Amino acid sequence: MQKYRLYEKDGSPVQDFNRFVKGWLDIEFGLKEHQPPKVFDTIRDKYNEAIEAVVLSGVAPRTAHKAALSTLTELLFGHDLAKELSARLDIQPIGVGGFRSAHSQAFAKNVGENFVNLMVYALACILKDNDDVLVDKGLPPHLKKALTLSRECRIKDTLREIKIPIEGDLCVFSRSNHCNAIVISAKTRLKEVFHIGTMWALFSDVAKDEYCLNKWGLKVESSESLKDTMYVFATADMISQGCDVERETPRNLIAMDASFFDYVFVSKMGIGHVSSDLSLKYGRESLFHELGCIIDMIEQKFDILL
Amino acid sequence: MQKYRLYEKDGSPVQDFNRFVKGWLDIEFGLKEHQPPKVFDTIRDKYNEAIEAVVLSGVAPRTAHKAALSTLTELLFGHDLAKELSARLDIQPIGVGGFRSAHSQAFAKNVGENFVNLMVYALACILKDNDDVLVDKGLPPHLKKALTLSRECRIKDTLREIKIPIEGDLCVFSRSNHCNAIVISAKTRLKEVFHIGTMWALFSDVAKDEYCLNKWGLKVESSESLKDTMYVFATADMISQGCDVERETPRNLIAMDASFFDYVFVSKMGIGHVSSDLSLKYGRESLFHELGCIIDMIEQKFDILL
Repeated sequence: MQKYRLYEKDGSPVQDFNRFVKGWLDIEFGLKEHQPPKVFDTIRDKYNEAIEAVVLSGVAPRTAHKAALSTLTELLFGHDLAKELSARLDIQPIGVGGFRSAHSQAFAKNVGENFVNLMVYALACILKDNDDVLVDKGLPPHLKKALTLSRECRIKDTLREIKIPIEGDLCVFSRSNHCNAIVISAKTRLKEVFHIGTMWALFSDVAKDEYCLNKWGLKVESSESLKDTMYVFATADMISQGCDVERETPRNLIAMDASFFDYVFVSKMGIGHVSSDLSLKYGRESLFHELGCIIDMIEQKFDILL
Repeated sequence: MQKYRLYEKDGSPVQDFNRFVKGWLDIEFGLKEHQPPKVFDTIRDKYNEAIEAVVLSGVAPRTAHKAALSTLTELLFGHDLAKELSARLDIQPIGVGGFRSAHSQAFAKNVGENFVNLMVYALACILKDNDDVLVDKGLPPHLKKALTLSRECRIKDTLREIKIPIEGDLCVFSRSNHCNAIVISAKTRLKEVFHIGTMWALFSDVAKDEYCLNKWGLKVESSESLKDTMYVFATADMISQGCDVERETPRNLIAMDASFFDYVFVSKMGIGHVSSDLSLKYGRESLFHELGCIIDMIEQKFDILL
């Protein structure tokens, strides 16, 4: 299998970036920076078949991807996504199928990574004709080092340099500025693990504030650069006591976790408290947005049209 | 079963506090603020039998409790604690026994709460003749409200007041000042859940800093009062890939989590990087201290002798 590289040895992203990314998830070729996706073939095709079905019904491609993103939880459950998108967009009642492979152990053991893969693919598809705004699973080299804090802690006699690598599952960033990015953390569920994200959500705030850098004795490569670095969370709310996002009002601890993120997206639609509108100008509408609103977020932030 | 109350209706702790606490764990009587301990009877007796055995060997009571605290992980595994304390203190090789009940499902389902119970009991025993410095499972009412942050977040039309209750599993506090306390978070293991503690460890810092209060739009009852509020973590390192604390050098993410706590105690002894000395005057010796050092921490902080 032929393998290419997304980034040059300096860290610069190769031209027509979103092409190599989409090809990697299409398994048209492997990549240097990434291992081939696992049991992603079926759900990737089921996604595209839904987009093809909706688009051929006069619906704009942007409208399709944005609607599919806000309904990815269905595709992850192996349900007929196109039957879902059609009902919402009120076009001709479509059937693409759904897939038994969803109920397999291999799929259930890779659903977490496939959720990340679905978002990367959906974004790569809509950004395929754009080489200014890029998308990649995980963080680009330059941003991963910029989001890495440092700390020196006393271990008896000697001193231990401690690294604080603020994580991200996927990233939408600018070619001319890798810090001008949207870092996305993704989990299929929230539960109490959401607190872990809040810690990272706080550190991303901390890394931008020279006062906070000093209070906790932290060293960052450049705090001013991270000014344009947005830090968000994306969840499928896949779920017992029920769900965490899909309810009349989210629980207090869940609400507080989402509040310290810049934005929190969910791949569900029709939830009362969840905002379907996203305007960077007028501020965060609610604690939870529909995942499709990330398109609007990308458009406004990077000043492009999809 | 007769039930008493640790706190009056105003919030003031009843006189001879540590007596009612020790009695509750002795199940001499129930309490209003606490439900009776579960499957704690066996391990509580096995603890005392070890202290009785060591003390009757000329060893001072303070020396016993401090050594037992730094070896609680053994008592939680159902091992012969007195055979362990004797070997360390180099007195007459003792046998108290150990207990089969450790390998029971009921004990395994309550080991997490019993770990908290063991620490509360051990501290209650050593503080039984002190009515100035108190110990209680969880936080006292006045401190629980003082450690509760507040935040207003926009939910579309309306505004949602969000509570941020900085948690604690047990607390050692002053009667004349409940904020002058040692808040202790306790888990039998660290793993990735330790990040959750780091979030709380950060919020405790945040709650003390009027700048940080304002940056994140947070309201606290009194930030100045929490100045004397110490926030620590206690773990049994009970453990595969091995342990997290019991190794030559703890993993990076584990180290960074411990670093944002004021102190981190472990109920193990003989670990190279773990400090057996604790001096508030000369600062935190290492990221991990022996749990027995919390006695020294209590003594120095509250200016008492045990």
